[PDB]
Amino acid sequence: ALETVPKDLRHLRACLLCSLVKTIDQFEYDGCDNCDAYLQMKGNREMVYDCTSSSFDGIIAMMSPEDSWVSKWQRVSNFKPGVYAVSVTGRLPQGIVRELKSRGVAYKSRDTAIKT
Amino acid sequence: DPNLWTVKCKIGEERATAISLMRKFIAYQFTDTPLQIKSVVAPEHVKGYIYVEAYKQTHVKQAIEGVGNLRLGYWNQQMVPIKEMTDVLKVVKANLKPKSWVRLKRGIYKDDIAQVDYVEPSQNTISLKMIPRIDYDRIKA
Ligand SMILES: [Zn+2]
Repeated sequence: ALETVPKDLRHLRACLLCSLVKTIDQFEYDGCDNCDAYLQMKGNREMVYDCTSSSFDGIIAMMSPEDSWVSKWQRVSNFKPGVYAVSVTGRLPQGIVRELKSRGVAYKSRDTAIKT
Repeated sequence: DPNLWTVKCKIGEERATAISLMRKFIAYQFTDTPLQIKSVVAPEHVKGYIYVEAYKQTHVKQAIEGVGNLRLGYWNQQMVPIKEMTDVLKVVKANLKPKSWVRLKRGIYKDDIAQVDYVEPSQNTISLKMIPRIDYDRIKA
C-alpha cells in the first residue's frame, strides 16, 4: 500500500521484531503494521524511540513473502509486504520483552549480521 | 527457487532507485502489465550497482522499461551462481552504539580515534570524547 512505503529518505527508523523500515512521520501516525496490538505503537513518540532503533543497514523490497527464498531465510513470510531490512542492531529492554512471551509472541534476534 | 539477477546502476543512487521501483510496483500492480519481480537487494557497503530477484531474464528486462536511471544496465543481464545467494545479505561489523570508539574526518582531530559518550535522540548531534591538542595559545599570534 501507499501508507507503508517511505515518504522521505531522511529520518528513517526500523523495528526490531519484523524489521519494518519506514519514515518517522509514518511511525508516529501509523506505526508498526505487522505488530500493533502486541506492541501499542500508534499514538505516541516515546515508545517509537524505546523499541525502534536507527542502528540498521540494508534494504530489501519485499513484495511476495509467500514465494521468496529471502523471506524464508529472514523468517518474514507471515508478514505484510513492505520495505524491510537484513540487519537491525539492538535489543529491547527487560520491561517489554517479558510480556511478549506471556501473550504468545516469540522474541527473536533479527540481527543476522556477524560480529568481527 | 527463484533466481537473483544483477543490473548496473549509477554510483551514489541506490536508495532512490529502490524507492522509485517500489513506487512503480505499487502504482502498476492492479493493471494489465504487472511486475513479476520478487525483491531487490541494495547493500550499503556496495555502491555502483543493485540486485534483483526473478526467475527469467525477460521478467526484469521488461520490468525496468521506461526508467531513466537503469538505462545504462539494460543491454546486459548477468547471472550469478546459486552459491552467491547468501553472501550478499552478510554484513561485517547501523554502527551506532554508545560507549564505542569512532574516528573523525573533518575538524582538526583528523585520523584520530575517539570514544562516544551520549547520543541525542534528535539524530542531529552526538557527543564525543577526545584529548585536546591545542597549544593553549602560546605559539600562535
Ligand atoms: Zn516489527
